[PDB]
Amino acid sequence: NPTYFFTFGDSYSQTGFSASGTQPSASNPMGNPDLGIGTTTNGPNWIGYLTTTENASLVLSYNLAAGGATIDNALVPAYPGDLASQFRLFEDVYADKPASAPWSAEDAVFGVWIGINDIGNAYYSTDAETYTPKLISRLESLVEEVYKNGGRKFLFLNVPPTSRSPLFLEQGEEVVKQHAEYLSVYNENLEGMVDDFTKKKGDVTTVLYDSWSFMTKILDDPTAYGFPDATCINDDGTSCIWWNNYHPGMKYHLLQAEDMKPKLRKLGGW
Repeated sequence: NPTYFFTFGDSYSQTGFSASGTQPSASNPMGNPDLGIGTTTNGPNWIGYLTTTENASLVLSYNLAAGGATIDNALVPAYPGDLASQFRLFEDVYADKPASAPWSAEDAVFGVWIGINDIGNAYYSTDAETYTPKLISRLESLVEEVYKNGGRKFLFLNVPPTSRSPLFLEQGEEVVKQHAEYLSVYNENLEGMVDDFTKKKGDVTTVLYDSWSFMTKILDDPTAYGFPDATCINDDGTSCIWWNNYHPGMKYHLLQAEDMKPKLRKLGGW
């Protein structure tokens, strides 16, 4: 019996999935495009690995993540396909449980990885303590739409240390520090929201995955993971942590998915 894994996020999660493309099936769990296409990793990303390599049973991936996305263009704007628009695509196509995706509370998992671009664009112009609650409140209201549709199993990934990507390192240590301090406040408020939502609903199963600590461990000791250093870039996706100056490669994504597997057992597909 399948797990319907609906995901929402940005370039760390995009795969190029179209709602008018081939839809997920047991013979083709990613639907479209082929596994390993459309990512920022040179191969599968964490969603492709969770769906096809770390899965304990059948997982069907409906991946709505879009490059450059922020939470809501009424807050920090960037690209048309913000997280709000991804929830709107879900509402239009899958929320009503069509025969192509006949999900239920017991077998649907909703995964969200967002915040990299909100922080990347607003860390120097806004006050973290008072602005990040507005971003997190909007994320919560989007999650509530899916809850109202009947969703009950949720996966949230906190924001990883993009402060230490080559793109940010090149901007100088003070900028790395300002970005990192802002990001820490965002991640604390995300954790608080997930805990409050879990307690208040009482009938949900949630996982908050601390990607920040995992990636930080690798950046702090890269050779223990088979990477020569924490800063090199290689678009093969495996020689270095970084596939380009702002995105990690497929080797990192596989290590993350392997780290996530045990923490996702309670969600049903792992």
